[PDB]
Amino acid sequence: MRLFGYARVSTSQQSLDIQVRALKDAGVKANRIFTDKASGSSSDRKGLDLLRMKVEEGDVILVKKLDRLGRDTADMIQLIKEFDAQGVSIRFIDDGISTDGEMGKMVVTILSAVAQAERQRILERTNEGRQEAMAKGVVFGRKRKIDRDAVLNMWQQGLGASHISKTMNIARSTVYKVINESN
Amino acid sequence: MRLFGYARVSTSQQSLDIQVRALKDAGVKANRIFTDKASGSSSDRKGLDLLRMKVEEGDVILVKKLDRLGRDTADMIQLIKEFDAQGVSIRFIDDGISTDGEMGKMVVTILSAVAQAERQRILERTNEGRQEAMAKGVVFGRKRKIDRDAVLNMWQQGLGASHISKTMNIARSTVYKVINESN
DNA sequence: GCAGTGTCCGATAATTTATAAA
DNA sequence: TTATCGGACACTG
DNA sequence: CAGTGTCCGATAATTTATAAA
DNA sequence: TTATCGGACACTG
Repeated sequence: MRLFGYARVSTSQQSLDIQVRALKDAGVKANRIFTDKASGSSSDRKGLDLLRMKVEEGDVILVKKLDRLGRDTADMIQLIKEFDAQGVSIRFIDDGISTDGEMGKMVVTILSAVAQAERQRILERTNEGRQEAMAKGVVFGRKRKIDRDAVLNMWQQGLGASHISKTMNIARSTVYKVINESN
Repeated sequence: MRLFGYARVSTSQQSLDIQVRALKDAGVKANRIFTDKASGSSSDRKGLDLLRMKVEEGDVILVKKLDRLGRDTADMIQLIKEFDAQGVSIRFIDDGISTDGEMGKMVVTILSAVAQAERQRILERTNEGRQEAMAKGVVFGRKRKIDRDAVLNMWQQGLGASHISKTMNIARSTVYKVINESN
């Protein structure tokens, strides 16, 4: 049937070639193969997108390794679930992991699980660690740098908010805010 | 064959009983259940080291979920690899996953697929800055702390290495390292 | 003839680069 | 998360 | 209009964690 | 990856 191949790389066009050539080894059609660069689950999906819409059911997507499907293991899982529901099977060449055949159903269910767990593992640790950091008094956020004392002084000296901004090179909002926030 | 149970515990004993109860609700004999309070600090696992010994080929171990059988994915990988070769299988109740014979191999493959996959992704991304910045000239590594000037002075003053270390709380070796750096 | 002296590594330690959330 | 612009949305004058 | 002062969404800069070098 | 630490050898005063 229609066989497709997905590749992706951060910057290394070289690492991409290696994938693409390894993909062709099984799936010859380069028009079907869809590559990507500038990795990002926050915005990068373009190439994969052309793949999505072209891929009908009973199709096979060939990837080189798990680390080539999505930026975050989460993303990868999301796609796997996606294509699967549409009836498309993803087969990771090197890893020998496939989402079709008898294994299929279980492979995906295992995939989602091992991933399910790690997401918690890291979250738990972040929460746990942010708590202690907080208890210790660790201050989060942008370290104040505005010379709040200066803004206040000038203001006391009959100066105008506008001047305090124009000469200090800060926004009127922070100037008024500094004054207003203070006790 | 025997039906055994296992439970790694988060926090402590209080969280435990809930897991030990679920396994009883599953069917494990209330005395054929093994628990481990997640020590964290050291790699010991007393209850588990018992299970690993009472089990003989054919047995079955039941456990609530993947992250209740191991700490880090890598622990599960080999831990499972052990139970498998030994002919023992494990069932992750709330996951459907079972290392039943061949499956065992498939479960571990995923575990080591996602672990290196997630690893590669992260190294993939930082790789940009790691090389760019490195070439650029940013200084990498631990910030220097020992007062090298004072060190070399004492040395230039005729004071021996043993004195320098004692006097400024530095490691004697460091006295030498600092002395050799460019001198 | 008990601390000091160097030369050398294996442990910890600290930090950098990037991203995800917060 | 927290701090800082970046204007927009009024008002009195 | 243009001098204030107000309020808010959209950026910045940081902190925790991840992982490795 | 670079910094420091804590010791180890094999001697040296």
